[PDB]
Amino acid sequence: SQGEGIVKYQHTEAIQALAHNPTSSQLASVSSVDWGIWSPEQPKVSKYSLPSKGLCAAWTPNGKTLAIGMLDGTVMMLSKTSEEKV
Amino acid sequence: EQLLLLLPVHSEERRILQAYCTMATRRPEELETALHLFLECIVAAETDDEDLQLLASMHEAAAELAQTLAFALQCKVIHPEAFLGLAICLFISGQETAARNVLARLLESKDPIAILTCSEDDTIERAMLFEAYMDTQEGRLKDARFVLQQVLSANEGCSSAWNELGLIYERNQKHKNASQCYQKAWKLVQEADPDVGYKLGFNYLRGGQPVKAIDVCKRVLTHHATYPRIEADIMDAAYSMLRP
Amino acid sequence: AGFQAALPRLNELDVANSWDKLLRMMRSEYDMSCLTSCLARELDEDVAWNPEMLLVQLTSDMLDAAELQKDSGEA
Repeated sequence: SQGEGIVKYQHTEAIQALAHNPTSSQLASVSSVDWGIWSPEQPKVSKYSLPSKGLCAAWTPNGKTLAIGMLDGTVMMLSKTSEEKV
Repeated sequence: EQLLLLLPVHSEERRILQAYCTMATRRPEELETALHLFLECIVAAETDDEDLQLLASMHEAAAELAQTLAFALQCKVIHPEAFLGLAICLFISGQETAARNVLARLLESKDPIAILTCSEDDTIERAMLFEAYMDTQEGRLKDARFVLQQVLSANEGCSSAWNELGLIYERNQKHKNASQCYQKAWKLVQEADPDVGYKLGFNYLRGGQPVKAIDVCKRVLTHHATYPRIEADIMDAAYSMLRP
Repeated sequence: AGFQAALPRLNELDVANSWDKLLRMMRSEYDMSCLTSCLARELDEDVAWNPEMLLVQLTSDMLDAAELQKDSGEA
């Protein structure tokens, strides 16, 4: 709030969205390579491939599932709690 | 043609517009009928199944009247609209050289006072536009720009002239003035043309302003939704490079 | 590439312009246009007329005709 940077971590090519879960403290960033999960306790973020760069993101008010908005239309229910995707 | 049948048969305007309607179809036999009709026009100037039945009968009548080229080259150019129609018939049919000859003969009359006329007749201006079109296929553009500057000094609302000067600017890579005159054309057209809109969107894409390109293409589609190549060439790349 | 705009059909511009058919036969020989300046723009249909409803419709139509120009506020 005052203006002190917490951490400055790079992505591959570009970043698109930032989503904060209303329940848990950590956030999810949506970028070129994939969506990274940065947490205050764990600086390590897993990296995986995506077909292309995402557009937007939205967390559930209870933190159940995360929806990724994509230009080609692929909205995926990539949630850490349930690996099933709709 | 349904409207054309309302015209008097003996009127010259009906006789030339019949050739125009026949040449509109782009069919080569219709092109020949229109060519012979226009030659007849210049020679004479020198000296609900019933509706479909009437359409067919007038088509057959044009065909049989089609069953004189040197007459166009040698006679006095007294009837300009017939000359323009003959020239565009020659161009569409494939003979570019003869079209050049006949239209140069038409426009050696005034080459200017004629364009500066405040008259309903605009056949001379359309001849200028055709000359620009033909010169754009010759590899030279300086004379086309000469003609365009003449007609636009005479006529500031000639949207097609703005389009052509923007296009030859696009060849010259002078993109800022190309976009400026394209905006002029877009204002005059009131955002209701697929081709100037297409090239304006492509210029915005090359200029890196994809929001403006999306606006232009959305106007193109909300007015002429069936225009091809618009989305797949402008909208996709505008969406892709909106947030680089 | 070639593209031709979709323009309204002739019968879309006017519904009771059936003279377009008729005038397309007589003109096969020459022009009789001084006789054709008399055909009515519309045509009568097969309907029934209630007096009070018809008068109300006429009054409403004349009021709408006045108010179409009155919307501009020019006086």
